[PDB]
Amino acid sequence: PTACRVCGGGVQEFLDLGRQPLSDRFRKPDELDDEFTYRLAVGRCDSCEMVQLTEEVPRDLMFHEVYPYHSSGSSVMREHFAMLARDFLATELTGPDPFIVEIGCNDGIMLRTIQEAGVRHLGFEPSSGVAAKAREKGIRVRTDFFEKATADDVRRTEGPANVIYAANTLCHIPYVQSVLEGVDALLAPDGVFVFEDPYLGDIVAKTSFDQIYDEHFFLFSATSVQGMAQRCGFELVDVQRLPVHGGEVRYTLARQGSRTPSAAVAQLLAAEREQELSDMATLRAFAGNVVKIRDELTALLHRLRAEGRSVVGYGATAKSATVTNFCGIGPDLVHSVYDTTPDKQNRLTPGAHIPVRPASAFSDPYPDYALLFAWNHAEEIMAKEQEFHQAGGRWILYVPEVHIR
Ligand SMILES: C[S@@+](CC[C@H](N)C(=O)[O-])C[C@H]1O[C@@H](n2cnc3c(N)ncnc32)[C@H](O)[C@@H]1O
Ligand SMILES: Cc1cn([C@H]2C[C@H](O)[C@@H](COP(=O)(O)O)O2)c(=O)[nH]c1=O
Ligand SMILES: [Zn+2]
Repeated sequence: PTACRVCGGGVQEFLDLGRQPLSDRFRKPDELDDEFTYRLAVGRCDSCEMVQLTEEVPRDLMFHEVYPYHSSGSSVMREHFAMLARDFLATELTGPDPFIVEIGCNDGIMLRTIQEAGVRHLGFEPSSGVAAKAREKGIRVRTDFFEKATADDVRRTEGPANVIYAANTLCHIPYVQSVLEGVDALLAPDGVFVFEDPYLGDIVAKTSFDQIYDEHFFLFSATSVQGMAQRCGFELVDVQRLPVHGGEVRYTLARQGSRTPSAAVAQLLAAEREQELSDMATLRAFAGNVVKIRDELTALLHRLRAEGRSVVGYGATAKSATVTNFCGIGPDLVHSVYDTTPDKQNRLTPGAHIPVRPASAFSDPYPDYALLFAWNHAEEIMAKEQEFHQAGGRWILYVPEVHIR
């Protein structure tokens, strides 16, 4: 039985996705077929209701020099984060000498807008290759994990931060207590710690189990985040639901009693409690639907092969590692996955070993079907690939249900 990373309570498992590889390791075709594996399973803490994995992968195995995810590969997410930055610049960073720290700045997608406004900032990005992309934009970055000690070091030399922001990063961090202690050390007394990550409500609603993989340790909800804040000295004071990444919530934490929570916080809490979001029965129902999706997706893929129709995938997401390894999908059923990230191209997907090719290679003559792993980017992708669909090529989706369109 595993101890909750937030409160030490007991965590009860509800979903076992089996042996999985690291999601963001893309091997050259000639490399030895040996990968690190671990058991991917998800549970819910009994005391604070935090939904979390039952095995941690060590951080250095995931985040390192060759971490391959480039945030700026999505035009939607570029606009999303530039607007968030402008919003901070108009609200929380209007002082005489403001400072914003970003945990997980990646290639600089959000901090470039802060740097272009002349505002003092620091990104923490432990994956040095993408850190260097951000530095080439003029962004100040430390190639370090944010945790208590490194936060202590920044408070000592740089002073208090008015905003600490994390997007798609806090959920990646099992040592959230250490992060919160760092935020306590580093945040101004009237500052905010704002983070946005995939939302448990949307994952349950859409059965989007591919949001569960090595790098997604936590599936936050307003209920669990409220408890986490409270148990660590802070207070959930705003929440905002966002469409990006399959559905997220952006949570705003402040020092306790310093600000009054928006009505939105109580409203979302009440909705989660009404829909019994975090009840073990709800979470096990989700687990049953995950199995139903596996069985229908494999049945379809095998039917398509028996009917002589060609199938590829689109988007070498980290998420897809869960789909192809839980479902047992490899190159005999999906022959290639198309992806815009150079560091992923001419490599093989983890565990399943499907070849990855540049997106520019998805062109006439098109395959009959494309399994859309980057389903959270559907609109942006389909807008760039109208020729495929006009030629009669169709998308296979597995969220919220297996269907073709
Ligand atoms: C999925 S990416 C998100 C990047 C970007 N914020 C976005 O939303 O697209 C998660 C990032 O978190 C970084 N990361 C992991 N652990 C971290 C930590 N303790 N502190 C800061 N960044 C961390 C990773 O290296 C990776 O670049
Ligand atoms: C938005 C977009 C993403 N991709 C790829 C880039 C990333 O490897 C993956 C998306 O990953 P993400 O869903 O974690 O952001 O899909 C494309 O190939 N084309 C696109 O238009
Ligand atoms: Zn707990």
